[PDB]
Amino acid sequence: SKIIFRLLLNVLMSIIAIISYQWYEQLGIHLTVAPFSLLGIAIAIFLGFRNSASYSRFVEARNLWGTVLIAERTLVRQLRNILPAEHDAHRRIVSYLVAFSWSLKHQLRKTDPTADLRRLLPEERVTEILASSMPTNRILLLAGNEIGQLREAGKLSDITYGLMDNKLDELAHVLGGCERLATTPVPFAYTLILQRTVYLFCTLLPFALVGDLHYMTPFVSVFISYTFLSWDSLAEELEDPFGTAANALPLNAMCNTIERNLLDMTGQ
Amino acid sequence: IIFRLLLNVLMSIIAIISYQWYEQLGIHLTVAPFSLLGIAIAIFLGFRNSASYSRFVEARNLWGTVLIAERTLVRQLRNILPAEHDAHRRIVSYLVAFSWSLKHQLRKTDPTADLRRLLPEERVTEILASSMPTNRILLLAGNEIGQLREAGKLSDITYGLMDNKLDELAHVLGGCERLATTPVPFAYTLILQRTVYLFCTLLPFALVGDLHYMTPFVSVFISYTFLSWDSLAEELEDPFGTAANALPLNAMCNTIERNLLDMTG
Amino acid sequence: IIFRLLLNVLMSIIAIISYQWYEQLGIHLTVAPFSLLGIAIAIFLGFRNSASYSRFVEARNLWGTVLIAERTLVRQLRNILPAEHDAHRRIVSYLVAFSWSLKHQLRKTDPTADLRRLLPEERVTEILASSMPTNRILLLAGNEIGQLREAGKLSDITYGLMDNKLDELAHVLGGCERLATTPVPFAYTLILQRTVYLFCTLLPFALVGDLHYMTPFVSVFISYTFLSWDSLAEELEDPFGTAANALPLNAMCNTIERNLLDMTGQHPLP
Amino acid sequence: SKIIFRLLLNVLMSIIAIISYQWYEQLGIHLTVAPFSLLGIAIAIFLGFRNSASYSRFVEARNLWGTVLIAERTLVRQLRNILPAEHDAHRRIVSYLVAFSWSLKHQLRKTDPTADLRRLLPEERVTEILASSMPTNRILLLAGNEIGQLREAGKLSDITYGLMDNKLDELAHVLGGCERLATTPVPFAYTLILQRTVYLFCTLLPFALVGDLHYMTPFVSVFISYTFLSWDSLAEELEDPFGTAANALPLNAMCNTIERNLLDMTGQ
Amino acid sequence: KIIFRLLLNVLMSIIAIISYQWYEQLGIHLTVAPFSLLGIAIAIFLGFRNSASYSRFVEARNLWGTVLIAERTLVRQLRNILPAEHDAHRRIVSYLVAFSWSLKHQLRKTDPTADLRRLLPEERVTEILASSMPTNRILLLAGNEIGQLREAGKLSDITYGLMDNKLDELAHVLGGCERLATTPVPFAYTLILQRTVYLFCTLLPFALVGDLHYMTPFVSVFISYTFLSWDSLAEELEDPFGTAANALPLNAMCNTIERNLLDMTG
Ligand SMILES: [Zn+2]
Ligand SMILES: [Zn+2]
Ligand SMILES: [Zn+2]
Ligand SMILES: [Zn+2]
Ligand SMILES: [Zn+2]
Ligand SMILES: [Zn+2]
Ligand SMILES: [Zn+2]
Ligand SMILES: [Zn+2]
Ligand SMILES: [Zn+2]
Repeated sequence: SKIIFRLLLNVLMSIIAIISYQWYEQLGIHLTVAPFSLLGIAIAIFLGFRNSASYSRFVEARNLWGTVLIAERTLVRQLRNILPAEHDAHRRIVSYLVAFSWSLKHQLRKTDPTADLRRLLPEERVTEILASSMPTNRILLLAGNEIGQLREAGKLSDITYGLMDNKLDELAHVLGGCERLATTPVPFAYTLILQRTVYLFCTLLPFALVGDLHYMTPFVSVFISYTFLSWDSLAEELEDPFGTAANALPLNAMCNTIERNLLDMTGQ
Repeated sequence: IIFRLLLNVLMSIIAIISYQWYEQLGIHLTVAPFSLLGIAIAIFLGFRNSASYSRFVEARNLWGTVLIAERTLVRQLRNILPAEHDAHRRIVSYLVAFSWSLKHQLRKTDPTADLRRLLPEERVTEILASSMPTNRILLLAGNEIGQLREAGKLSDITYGLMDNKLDELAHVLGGCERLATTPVPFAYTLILQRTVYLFCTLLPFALVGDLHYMTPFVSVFISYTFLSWDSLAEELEDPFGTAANALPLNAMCNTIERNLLDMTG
Repeated sequence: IIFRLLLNVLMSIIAIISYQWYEQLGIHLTVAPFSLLGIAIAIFLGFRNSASYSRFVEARNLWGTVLIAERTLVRQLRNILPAEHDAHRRIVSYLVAFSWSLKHQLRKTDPTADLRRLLPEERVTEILASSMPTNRILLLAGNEIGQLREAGKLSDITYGLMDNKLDELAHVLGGCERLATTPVPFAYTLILQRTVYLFCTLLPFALVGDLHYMTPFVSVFISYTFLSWDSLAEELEDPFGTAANALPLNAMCNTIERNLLDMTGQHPLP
Repeated sequence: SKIIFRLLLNVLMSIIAIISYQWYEQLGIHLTVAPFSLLGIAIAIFLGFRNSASYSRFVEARNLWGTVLIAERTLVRQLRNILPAEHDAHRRIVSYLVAFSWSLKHQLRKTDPTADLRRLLPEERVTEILASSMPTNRILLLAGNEIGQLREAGKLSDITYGLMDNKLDELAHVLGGCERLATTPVPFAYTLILQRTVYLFCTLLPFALVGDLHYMTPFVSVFISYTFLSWDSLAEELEDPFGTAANALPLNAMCNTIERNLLDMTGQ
Repeated sequence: KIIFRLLLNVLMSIIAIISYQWYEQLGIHLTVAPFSLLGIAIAIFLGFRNSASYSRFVEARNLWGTVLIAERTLVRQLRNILPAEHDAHRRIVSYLVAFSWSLKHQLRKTDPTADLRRLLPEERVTEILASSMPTNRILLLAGNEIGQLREAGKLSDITYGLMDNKLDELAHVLGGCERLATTPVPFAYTLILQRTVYLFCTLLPFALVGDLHYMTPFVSVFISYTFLSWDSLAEELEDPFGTAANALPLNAMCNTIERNLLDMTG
């Protein structure tokens, strides 16, 4: 990664620090570790408070997608527990439930849900989902019609309707939550203040080290840079929880984890 | 944007051109007390920086709940009362006015323009004549829900479902007004911001013996770190304000209007 | 409060004048042990300040819920029973009296005058004849909701909607009583106040070795930083007091009163 | 208490450090303070993260006993608004709610609740309570029958039963929480490491302080030891809030405030 | 203290003594200032890691505590609404106990076959085990048992709705217990911190032999053992559903759950 390919830049700066210092006493400039000890601790504190604030954003993103699996489990569970014979209406409500997660992933992955929506639904309902400015929310609205048309039919009482209605709210905070994380990210004034302070601290660190470390400088400076640049790279992976990176959320595999449950909850 | 930190560069350079009075007026300023003082300050600045971010998160979570609540509320009307679009455009218009009137209550601005756009003048005067306009709007939306209670159009259960989502909006109002009135006492932030700069200006006075001519480079680089982690924390304690890293409340109310209006049909 | 640092400059002034003799018993004082000691204090002073702030937030969070619960409860009355405006003015007074007695319960004041202002004396005398007066108000307001259920005006469902709004008010009482009756760091705060005062006074004795006569200039600045972070750290753990304390419940207790009265129509123009 | 001994033992090691200071400079060992700042700060960092772990557990312990206070209030209040005349059932559910608080306090103090059960309940029901595994859970089950025997007879609707039922679950989440705070203690595999890292640092610090401060080490070493030894000893009572510590929860007084409240809602 | 690598920290300390004197050449020197700053920088990051992992341990305990509480209240509501239908009692309890055990086997990745055959008929064990997420098949079967009491007219939908809210408390745990064991913090950080902690502990004695020649092995381990310990706790708290009996005793909680529901009948 860019961390590792720029961890090399301080090694030459350390040897540059070694090969310099010969005109230092003429100019009259000296660089010790005491100001960088103060500065380094101040940076490591701010990097730590920035990392734990980022970790919660990773946890909050993780909890919202975990609730989807919980809500749809119980919703299909309640449909097979209150209306066990309406297995014709089971697979319709399920199909909307499957479309929401995929449309959620494609809405958070900024891709095209057209291909995945036609797989589960007749084309009539796919464009109806695509006709609104928020297709996922149209699915929640569409899921209500399959639940709502059963209310006036006398199959579910108004309480049994409200109890299943209370399971779309758990689903509704997820869409409203995942949409909220990607539009209000951690204020960029944060990562830029740390990467501007970490990189500039890492480059000027060997200039403070060879006055006390002499030739052992490149070994120590890189080990301190590696610690900061790795601790900083953690903040860069927590900011993309819905992306395609090598170490992100496997949302394609998580939509798969949700689909195999509901389909085994009805038929196969 | 900066606190003219260049003045510490002059304060660092002043120590250099004064350093000629080093042993004559008998001054020693070492790094250990300023390291102790500086580490203690960066420790105290770290706990405040995360604390302001938390106030920022609570405001965004409340505004996200607003988008979710009105999302679900307009949805519940479309599943139980599929034909009652005469009451939709009234309940929706009240819900949209709630968001705009809330933002103007937190910005201490005038909500007159946005209310006349969505509601009739006769009821706009009804809203503006009260000491709590948002709760009066939420109260007005309840009348449109209450007039739907009637006797048999919505069951006794079904009213409670919409009542259980108007209170979700009310816990937002009680919080957002609480965040805009419950901050750190404006005498404890003041003692903290003035302590950082006093460490910031006297830091080069102690760094000359160590960093002779390299003093302004480190003094500014430590100034930049301390003055930034403190000045950004001053942007997050008022997420309803006009700061850079503030909540762009204009665009969230705009996103809610485009949501409900796309739900009308 | 302020002269503690003037005592600290004097400790430096004494430290300056009591160090030319600093050889009686062979003794030297360095800054490194006080850096470790000071950094450990800044770690512990930082963790103690965060605990006080949290109880301050819960005091605002619980008192913020007071505004919401009484709003939602009174608003619920104007959407289901808009014509029974006679029962509005009774529940409101209880909700207004609940907040006032809630403020009066935690400040250890006499709620008689504000209860005589808002309630008839028969309910004032019975409430003041109880030790837990606030819990009686929600119970008295609960009968107002129960009598509307027993008469046929509120269904078994709709009663439960308003009962869940008196419970939000009931969870407020038990929490505000919990923060004000068990401020747990009881008597153990002086782990820092006795250490900071002792650290700040012995600091110039360790600083006058490096900073000779310039010691008070730094000595007050490090003492000012620790003792100000300390006086702030114990101002927030009592979010119901006077002086600089940032909770002014009277303006919040009045605002809930003026809100429900403005939600019921108490400013008519003839 | 057991930190004044370590402080008295820490003063004695400093006097040994002075009278041995002349012995170990020939032995061929030298001791500076610089590792002890890193080690002490590393310990001072760990004492801060552990104190936050104990303090959070104490607040949760206090909140559960506040929740018992609130839930039984609402349950007694909900009973006085739906069945206000059923005072034959008032003193029965109140006694169950009161016995619940006491039996829980005896369950966390690991004593025998028989004595307070004969005071509040009929003796035959004391035999029934003691014949179960969890005595507290048997009490709330008894409170449910008094609500349950009122529903099937026609006095409580299916809805109004749930309104009071939703307040016994609030009491049940307390029992499992109070059970979790006790049955699942904070991970104490480090408390012994904190006994071993702090005292060995506190005792060996004056051996490193006698290098710079000659006679002033016992004055300084205690000020560093007392500050270190205080922050750890405070963490030892806050992680055990159901015991008989000086900061512990005075559970005796909480049951009294709960009983005197519920008794004040029943005409006394 | 099972760290055999803490003894490995001692060996370079004597090497540091025999080398400090043998290789001052070419200017390379190791002083204490960079490793003190670096050590504090690590101790800051190790503290933020333990509390983040510690919360993962706490969240794991609450999920199993909610399982204990949820099954309690569900049984409480049934003996207060249907005290006479004890023929149906012996069925639901077995599912909740089978759910409790099957959840522990799902997080421990062990075999629940015997645990289900003790409680359920072979035909229903074949139905549960011949499917994905057997715990959810148990809760779905437990839901079927509640639906038949509404369809029987024995439970109103209101009292049914009172009980339905308790299958979600168990389902939010299952979906929650699935979350803690499947997506922890990325491993690419576990090793870079294990490579940063162990490499810092081994390179410390080369930096300690300044004026600390003979006292080096005593301090290096006391700092390394202290560092190697505070990191090792975060490695047990990050996997609270793992093999470590000192992490979570699911056997002691699943049995404690069994002892309660079985104690309402004997
Ligand atoms: Zn089916
Ligand atoms: Zn419409
Ligand atoms: Zn509310
Ligand atoms: Zn009215
Ligand atoms: Zn409650
Ligand atoms: Zn009574
Ligand atoms: Zn529960
Ligand atoms: Zn039975
Ligand atoms: Zn749920």
